[PDB]
Amino acid sequence: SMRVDYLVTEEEINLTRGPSGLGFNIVGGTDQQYVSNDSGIYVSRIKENGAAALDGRLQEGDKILSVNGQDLKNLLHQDAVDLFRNAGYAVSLRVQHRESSI
Ligand code: NA
Repeated sequence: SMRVDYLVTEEEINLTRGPSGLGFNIVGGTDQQYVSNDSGIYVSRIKENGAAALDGRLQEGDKILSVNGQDLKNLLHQDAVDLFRNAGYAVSLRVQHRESSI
């Protein structure tokens, strides 16, 4: 049973909220099909000195698959925003790091 990937492209990241939030910006959603050829919620910016920045693992361009196990597929942009806001202090993200079609 493989529990170690040759290439680590997907990752679970456990963040804790700071005073300014989780410390990243998102784009995407079912109402933002123009953003990507692979619809979902993406990290557009890691905020300088914020929670996500200090933690080190989240990257700009990450696709966030789920928050606390809740799939972000099928969500409007605003519905994703509300989810993050509703997630409490500790937040578990499952992400797919950037992968480019050539
Ligand atoms: Na940050």
